[PDB]
Amino acid sequence: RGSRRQIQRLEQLLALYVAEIRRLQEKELDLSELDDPDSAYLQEARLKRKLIRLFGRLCELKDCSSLTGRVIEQRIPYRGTRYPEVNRRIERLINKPGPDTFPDYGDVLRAVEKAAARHSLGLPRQQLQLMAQDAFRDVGIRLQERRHLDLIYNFGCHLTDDYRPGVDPALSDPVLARRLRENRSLAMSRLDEVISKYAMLQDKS
Amino acid sequence: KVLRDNIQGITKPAIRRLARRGGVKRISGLIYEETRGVLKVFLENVIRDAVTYTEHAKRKTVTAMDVVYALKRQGRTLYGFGG
Amino acid sequence: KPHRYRPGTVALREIRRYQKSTELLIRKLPFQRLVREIAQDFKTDLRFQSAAIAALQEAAEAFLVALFEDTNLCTIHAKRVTIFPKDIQLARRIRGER
Repeated sequence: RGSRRQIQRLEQLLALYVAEIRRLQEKELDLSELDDPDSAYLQEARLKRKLIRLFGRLCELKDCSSLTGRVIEQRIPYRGTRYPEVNRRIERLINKPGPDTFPDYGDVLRAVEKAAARHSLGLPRQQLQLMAQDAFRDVGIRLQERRHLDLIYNFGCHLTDDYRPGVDPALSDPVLARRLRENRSLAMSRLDEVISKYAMLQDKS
Repeated sequence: KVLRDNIQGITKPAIRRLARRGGVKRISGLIYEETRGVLKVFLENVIRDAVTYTEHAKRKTVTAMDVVYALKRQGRTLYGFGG
Repeated sequence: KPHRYRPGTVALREIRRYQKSTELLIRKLPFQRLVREIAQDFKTDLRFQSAAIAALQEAAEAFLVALFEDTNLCTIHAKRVTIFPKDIQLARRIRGER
């Protein structure tokens, strides 16, 4: 157990960092400020890093883990094949900690072949390939879902915490809604256009 | 024949890392330029809507709330947020 | 299970958001400058809440990553290949938006 007095001091400091982050979040940056390495956005980012380091040290002091309760922390189970060796290996593959855990098909197939060879399951190559494709598909869905949820449950700040979609001004203002509709048609075209641009470039090369 | 484009902007390492975060281990040369382009277009789309909201409020400052309202109109990325 | 630290002075939800902001892959100065590059074309007098730049970066990185996830998911080959623009486009037409 950590020193009570020191925990208290560090927690007061933590609250102070939070107050300053909220202050910086509400700063209005003009165009020249957006060109500035010392802008409030960068000040705020650095303060967030400072804060996360202090949180880590407080976790040291209370002998707790570093877990914050993120959605991406929650384990995704996979029972998908008829061979539990393969299933375990796939659960392993998809449950690595961190924002970067997203296997490609090769990773999945390697896990399948590895569990096969390791446990001498005698599975031939096309059965292996089919198992890997089915598995990859399954885990793809689950990983994308976990990230989406991690995003939408963790988004924004106190300024957006009262957002609800029924309050969209556009719902009560047909002129505004019309302009937004026009914008949306433009947005979709622009995105298609940039995608096509780089495809065309790939071809012409 | 081969040539290096100049860039003041998003460097290759971050792009390779976003790709990797998507599960894509290896990307072509054109993917860097494409990623910069697509990023610019997405940001334009969002900001166009956000500024429509800002002007409707008669402000000069784009708020986070303007950005949320705009983002919800960009499709799947923020879908479900706030309810 | 693990042991979870829950600070008295700050909610965990806040902490989660700060952590996520440290997970962003695009250098933040180049990002804010890209926003400035775009905003310049709209109005000379525009300003942004810092929090609005944060929302923009978080959403934009998620948008790009999802483009790659879709591409990855549509790419099935025995030998790993290099991902090209046509792959992005085809994946988008298959599982992507509009």
